[PDB]
Amino acid sequence: MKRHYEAVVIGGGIIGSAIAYYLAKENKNTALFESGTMGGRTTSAAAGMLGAHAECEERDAFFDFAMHSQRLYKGLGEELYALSGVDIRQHNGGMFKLAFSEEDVLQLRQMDDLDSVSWYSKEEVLEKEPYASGDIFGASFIQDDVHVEPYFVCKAYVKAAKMLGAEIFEHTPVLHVERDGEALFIKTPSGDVWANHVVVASGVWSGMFFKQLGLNNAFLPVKGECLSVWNDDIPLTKTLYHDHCYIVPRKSGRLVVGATMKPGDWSETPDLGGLESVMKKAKTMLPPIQNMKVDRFWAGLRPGTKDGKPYIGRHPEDSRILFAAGHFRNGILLAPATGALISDLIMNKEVNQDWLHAFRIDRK
Amino acid sequence: MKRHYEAVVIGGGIIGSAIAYYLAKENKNTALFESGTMGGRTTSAAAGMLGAHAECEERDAFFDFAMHSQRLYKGLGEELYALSGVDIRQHNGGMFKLAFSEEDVLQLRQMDDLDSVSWYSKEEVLEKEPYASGDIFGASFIQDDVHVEPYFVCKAYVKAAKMLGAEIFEHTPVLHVERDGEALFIKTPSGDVWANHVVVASGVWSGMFFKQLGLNNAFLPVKGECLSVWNDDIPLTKTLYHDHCYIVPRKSGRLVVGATMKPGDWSETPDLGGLESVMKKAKTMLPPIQNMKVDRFWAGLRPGTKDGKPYIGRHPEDSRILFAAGHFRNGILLAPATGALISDLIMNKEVNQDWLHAFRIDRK
Amino acid sequence: MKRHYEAVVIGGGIIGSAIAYYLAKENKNTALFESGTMGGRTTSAAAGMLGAHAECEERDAFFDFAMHSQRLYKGLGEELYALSGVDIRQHNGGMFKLAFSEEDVLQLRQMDDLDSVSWYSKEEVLEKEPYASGDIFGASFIQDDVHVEPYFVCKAYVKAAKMLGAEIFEHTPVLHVERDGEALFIKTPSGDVWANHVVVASGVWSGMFFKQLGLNNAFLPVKGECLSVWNDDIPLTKTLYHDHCYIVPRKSGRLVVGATMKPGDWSETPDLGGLESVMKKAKTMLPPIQNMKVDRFWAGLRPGTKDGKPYIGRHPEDSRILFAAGHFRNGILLAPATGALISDLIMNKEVNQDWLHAFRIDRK
Amino acid sequence: MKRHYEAVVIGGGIIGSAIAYYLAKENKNTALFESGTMGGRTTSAAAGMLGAHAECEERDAFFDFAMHSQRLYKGLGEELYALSGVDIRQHNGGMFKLAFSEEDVLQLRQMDDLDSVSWYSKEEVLEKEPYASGDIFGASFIQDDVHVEPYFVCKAYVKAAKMLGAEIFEHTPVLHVERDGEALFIKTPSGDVWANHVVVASGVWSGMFFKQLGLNNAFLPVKGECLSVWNDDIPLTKTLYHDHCYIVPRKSGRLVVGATMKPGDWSETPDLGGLESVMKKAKTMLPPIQNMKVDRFWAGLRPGTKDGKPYIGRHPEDSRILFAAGHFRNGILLAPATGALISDLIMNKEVNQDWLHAFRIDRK
Ligand SMILES: Cc1cc2nc3c(=O)[nH]c(=O)nc-3n(C[C@H](O)[C@H](O)[C@H](O)COP(=O)(O)OP(=O)(O)OC[C@H]3O[C@@H](n4cnc5c(N)ncnc54)[C@H](O)[C@@H]3O)c2cc1C
Ligand SMILES: Cc1cc2nc3c(=O)[nH]c(=O)nc-3n(C[C@H](O)[C@H](O)[C@H](O)COP(=O)(O)OP(=O)(O)OC[C@H]3O[C@@H](n4cnc5c(N)ncnc54)[C@H](O)[C@@H]3O)c2cc1C
Ligand SMILES: Cc1cc2nc3c(=O)[nH]c(=O)nc-3n(C[C@H](O)[C@H](O)[C@H](O)COP(=O)(O)OP(=O)(O)OC[C@H]3O[C@@H](n4cnc5c(N)ncnc54)[C@H](O)[C@@H]3O)c2cc1C
Ligand SMILES: Cc1cc2nc3c(=O)[nH]c(=O)nc-3n(C[C@H](O)[C@H](O)[C@H](O)COP(=O)(O)OP(=O)(O)OC[C@H]3O[C@@H](n4cnc5c(N)ncnc54)[C@H](O)[C@@H]3O)c2cc1C
Ligand SMILES: CC(=O)NCC(=O)O
Ligand SMILES: CC(=O)NCC(=O)O
Ligand SMILES: CC(=O)NCC(=O)O
Ligand SMILES: CC(=O)NCC(=O)O
Repeated sequence: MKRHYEAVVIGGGIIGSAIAYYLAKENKNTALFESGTMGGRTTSAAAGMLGAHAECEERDAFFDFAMHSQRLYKGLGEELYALSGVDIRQHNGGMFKLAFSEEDVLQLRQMDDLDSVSWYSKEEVLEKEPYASGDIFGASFIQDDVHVEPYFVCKAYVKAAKMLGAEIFEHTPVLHVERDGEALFIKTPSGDVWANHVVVASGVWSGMFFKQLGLNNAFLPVKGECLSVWNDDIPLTKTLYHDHCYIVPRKSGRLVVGATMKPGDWSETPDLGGLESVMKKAKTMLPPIQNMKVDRFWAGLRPGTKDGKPYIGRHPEDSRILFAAGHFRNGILLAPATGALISDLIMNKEVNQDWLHAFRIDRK
Repeated sequence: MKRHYEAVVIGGGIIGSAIAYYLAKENKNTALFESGTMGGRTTSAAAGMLGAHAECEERDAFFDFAMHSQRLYKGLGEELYALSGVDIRQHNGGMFKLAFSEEDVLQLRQMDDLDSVSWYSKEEVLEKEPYASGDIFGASFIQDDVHVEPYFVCKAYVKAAKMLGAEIFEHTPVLHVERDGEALFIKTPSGDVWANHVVVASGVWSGMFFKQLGLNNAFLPVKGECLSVWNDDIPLTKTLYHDHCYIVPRKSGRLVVGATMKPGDWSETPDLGGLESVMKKAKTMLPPIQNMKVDRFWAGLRPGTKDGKPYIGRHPEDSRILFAAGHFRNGILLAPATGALISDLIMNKEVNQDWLHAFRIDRK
Repeated sequence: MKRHYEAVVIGGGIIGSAIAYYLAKENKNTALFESGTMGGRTTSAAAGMLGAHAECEERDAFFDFAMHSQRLYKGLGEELYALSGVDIRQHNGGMFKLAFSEEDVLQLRQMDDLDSVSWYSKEEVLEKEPYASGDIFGASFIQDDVHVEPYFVCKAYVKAAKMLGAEIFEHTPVLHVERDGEALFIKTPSGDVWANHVVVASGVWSGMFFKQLGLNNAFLPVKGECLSVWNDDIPLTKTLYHDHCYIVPRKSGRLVVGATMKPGDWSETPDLGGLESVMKKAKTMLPPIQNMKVDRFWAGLRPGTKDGKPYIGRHPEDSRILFAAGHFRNGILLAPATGALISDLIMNKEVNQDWLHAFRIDRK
Repeated sequence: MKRHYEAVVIGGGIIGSAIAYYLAKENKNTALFESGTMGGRTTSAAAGMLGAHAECEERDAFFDFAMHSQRLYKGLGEELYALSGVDIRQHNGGMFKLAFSEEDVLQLRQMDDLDSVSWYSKEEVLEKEPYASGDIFGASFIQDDVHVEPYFVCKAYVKAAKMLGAEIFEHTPVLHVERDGEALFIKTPSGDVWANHVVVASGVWSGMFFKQLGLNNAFLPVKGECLSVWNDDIPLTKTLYHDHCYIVPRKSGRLVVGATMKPGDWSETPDLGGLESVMKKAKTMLPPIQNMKVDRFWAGLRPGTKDGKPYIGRHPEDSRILFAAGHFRNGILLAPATGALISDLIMNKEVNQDWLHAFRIDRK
């Protein structure tokens, strides 16, 4: 482990892992410190949906950043593979955001003004996905909201960053950041390092660093538990989605099913009531899933923030320090764009003022 | 593997495993053939309740055999331990068979005429188990219906039988039984053996042998799925039981929760709807369980028979062949008594004519 | 479960699965009976190498078959994906059959005259695979001996078959095959069925059927123990092969390592001595593997025949009954060719008489 | 989570757990903050030997402490069961410290003058343990160096503590300990708390607190890798010990084997080289283990200090702050004595000055 780097990334999740990749692409000698194993926390609990549309509320800049990030996923799997040997496992089936009420229809039809987003009548859906619940008023088919396996998207980025110089240190918790002197100074139980730039990408745990650097930005964990089953009997190509819950078909024959939302809960293991809730919900969307064999059950801590938006930007009082945390429900989707934006702020290139202002560290 | 044995046991579950023990106790040179690993099937899916009372319907001989078998469990754990080093993990907390309706009360109060079976008012129960549902009309406390870990009761018997001569062969499926010649003849992919006595203890799979020996006795699988959670917050000493479902506290801090009843289903892995059903049921009995961390989920095939009673006895046309299969819901409880009875029929001792007639192979 | 099928396949490993698929494709009312779960035995333990050049020490019928089957894999992945939604995870890195002595070189050079196969020097190997043992005398590069994940290619076959109308019955052991009427009669615990064609594809457990049908063909299990690790640090694109042992890099970042050769052992879980043995071997081939984190360990029973060759074809005295078992170390590779052969025979089409004679059921 | 507690224990491994229990027993409004789950780190990796005679190469204060702690285990199981419902799984077989050379004998004989410790000859050992290596020169029998299952004794302490009023907070990392008011101030992501006594028991991660409080005591992880097997065939009642390596027979039928010694490695999962190493060692001590089925593999970080001795006591410049970390290879054994010591110090009772000086925080 060297003693000085031009840039150091604190966090081995998909965010920090992506940032490390883009920096090493800029040939910027950089290192990354992960308290545990790469993509070992929230990142490996994610479904992997590139849900720019499905998670759309309004038409602000957040949505544009997301759409931008979604474009970035084009070919990215090939890029990282040729450098890692790790397949991100992309599935282009698309998504069916289901409607079970008139209110659901009103909400889904607000995307009529967008491409690759078309409305399907109940019969049109059941013709493509015969086993989707028959209680549907129809669904919105989002062709681009496809999916990938987050754990491998992360491992791909990391393995690729290494083959580009990046030095990755696991089981190396960063304990403190000293912005004193003329260069930044980080301390770990394995040693202390110097850098010209420090990027906080510790997910929901990032608060500690903000505080350390005088900032007050807080994070709230939003626990989500899921399960998977083996779908050996019915066909299911498109991802079924409804009210923040989903059933995504993996290329392995497994269906990733989930999401409870438990604010303030820091535990990372599923509770009985949580899984029961997911099982109950999934049956209303895919009745046949009740006969499928259960596989695994897990949980993750979504990095929540006061306004639901992430913090992606320079420290107000010190541009040498940056932050990329609080991607709540879209960390996987927004990785490519978050990485590029941080790498572009370090390389001091020109960046979209709207996005940069949208995610600024000092918000009302 | 020898070529001749005075007695051969076909089945390594808890039944065959117990029979092998008692025979080797009689110093009868015997061997056992298990298609897979010992106690690897239904036996290791069982909760381990010695439910002679809880599974009581009427007051026939079946119930007496059960009560007898329950007595046999006295000290048995010590006996087998001193010979195996394997602890059966016995828990003497007792059982609370809960009542949620007047009909439940009427049914439970029919045991008033028995010792170690007392009625508890709602308040008396909540005083002993504060977290049991408050919707109860009270419960029947069955002091003797305690529990053990079946897998280890089985391993204990087997390990003990070995230290007594018994020769145990795993991964040795018995393919056929020839009662021709003057001695029995069994065939396995690993060889053929001769014996003076053959005992069929293949659980729900025993049908094949009955047929082979001209008998028509059929078996129906009754699949049951369960799960376990970690109870790190509340006290729970007594086993909560209701309508064939239960919550049994293990000495490890885990709660074994279960039982769906799926007739005709031969699959041994839980389906999503099954577990959801168990989770839902358990919450009505122990509301707090919903906050507990899930551990594992599994399933087993209860050996079902036409009249709900097992077949424990000699082949009508050949006393050299015996059967001990179809213990449906009480295989763990009835092992000690089933073993002793079979070993007593081989050693040609005198046995209870009622039990012997109750479980005869040729029934109406 | 119907009462009559044109064809009944007994066994659901990759072989029976492939067979069921091709029959479904030929539009034949077909059913497959699997004792447990599809691909749950030997198939799930295999590395998945299409090692057609491990059977070229003599360019006979066997080698032509292996080569032909290897050819059939071109495009098979896409074909099955379209119908299954399951990715077989094919990796085209190729293979480096390492040499650690002159004799090794002499032996390995003998296949230089083969197409897509060429020799590399100790320094030309290290140029591609820098971390390969520095004690090698070079290696033969086999471009076409790529690899897939056996379990998924099996599940893809089965799923594709289901979509084409094949009826798959898991947890349905076939107990006995009867021939008396103008058709066959199969017996399972879940009822009986009639067919015009029965195909025995029970892997190493096929013996009982051969014996049931008058043949004495024997099967001997040859246990193989393996392990896997995570290769997060060094590059490895080619599979390293030596003395039947190997290191195959999967697209997940895992290295599948192995195989012990234990004749007559029917246990399916690895023992300590065997794993130590595999670890030791792997280290001689890829020194760095010593610092890699262990993932999993497992074992499987290669189905061995007296001559180590499969029995693929009709029953000598009944062309309604076919066999397809005993693929020692090449079950995965030969899956396509074996399935096409059995399917074509049942369709009574024209077939290479050399192969048909090479796999005769009654070999001297 | 309240705002003020008399005592706050930081760390939930067996040490902090024990401490929390004794304080609860002394009726002290106490809270314990565990970063993840109770006993989820090093504690869960330990074998659980009460090896008090591994620290007698010099009968000093350390040995007296070890002996005293070993004494405290008498009855501890029952005491914690009564309150927890958790069995600690104590096994009293004793230990055979094997000798493979004359020097081994010379060294091991030196403790013959100790009570309950006696020497056995190569033939007297094989009389008790027939399968012990035939290459031994005999062994020392330590009757009191029995074993328990670390995880459960930890969970028993915690549960017993909860019943006595201790408030345990999992998934609650303590970020910083502040001293300024008349009391201490602990900071967690889930809020802040005040206390009159803080006890640092974070195992190998304790360094950051020492440093936060002005001390420079360092911790170095010494990774230990292990594995387990099923011993279904041979008898083994005594634990086999040699050169810090061991084979402990558990009451489940498992053999816990191990320990590699890897200084400075913070990874918590075993690597291939380390496991091969452990397997090789075990085979020299118990040849038959070679044919046993592998169960699991795991690792843990022994918390190492400059002198391999724990830091147990008050902060040199603030008696409100205590430490209890760095129990290299004896954390389990010393759990009772360490907990009683810290509890008594907080209760400001009389304490053995020799031990208090042996574990001083500022050792030259
Ligand atoms: C059930 C569930 C389903 C989801 N599905 C989707 C989905 O379909 N699509 C999508 O886009 N998003 C999804 N998400 C959200 C997504 O998982 C997250 O937003 C994303 O993983 C966050 O990534 P991260 O890199 O910011 O943080 P994390 O992945 O949580 O990692 C932070 C990392 O920093 C490390 N760290 C913490 N403190 C320190 C320290 N002091 N020093 C060094 N390292 C430290 C951690 O150990 C960890 O490796 C889902 C979330 C959940 C819970
Ligand atoms: C969810 C669940 C909970 C339960 N809880 C309880 C409880 O609390 N108390 C209680 O008393 N009972 C309980 N039971 C029931 C109990 O598990 C069974 O009655 C008992 O395990 C049956 O034991 P067995 O030995 O007859 O059969 P099994 O344990 O099913 O074993 C039969 C054995 O024979 C082998 N075999 C089969 N065919 C062959 C062959 N051809 N050659 C060689 N070997 C062969 C099998 O592989 C297997 O090892 C429960 C069951 C379930 C499903
Ligand atoms: C460690 C190891 C590594 C290997 N690596 C390779 C490799 O790289 N490449 C390669 O080509 N090969 C490899 N092989 C070999 C390959 O795994 C086998 O040849 C192949 O799996 C055999 O497939 P199968 O379908 O014939 O049998 P199996 O996969 O063993 O399945 C037979 C099936 O029939 C079922 N069955 C049995 N009896 C009955 C009954 N009465 N009724 C119904 N079903 C029944 C079984 O339960 C099972 O599903 C390897 C093997 C091992 C052990
Ligand atoms: C392979 C192996 C075998 C062993 N065998 C034995 C044996 O036979 N006998 C024996 O006596 N010893 C044995 N030991 C040693 C023994 O395991 C340890 O000494 C003991 O586990 C240490 O316990 P601890 O509670 O001090 O630390 P740990 O058990 O490591 O736990 C420290 C705890 O503090 C938590 N923590 C860390 N930072 C924070 C924070 N900021 N806030 C809150 N919580 C935090 C951790 O997450 C963890 O729960 C063995 C060790 C190994 C590795
Ligand atoms: C993008 C998305 O839908 N994520 C799911 C979740 O966070 O639960
Ligand atoms: C004896 C008993 O209650 N068993 C439970 C079950 O079989 O589901
Ligand atoms: C030649 C080959 O693929 N061998 C694999 C195995 O059976 O271990
Ligand atoms: C002496 C002793 O118990 N050692 C265990 C270990 O730390 O590996």
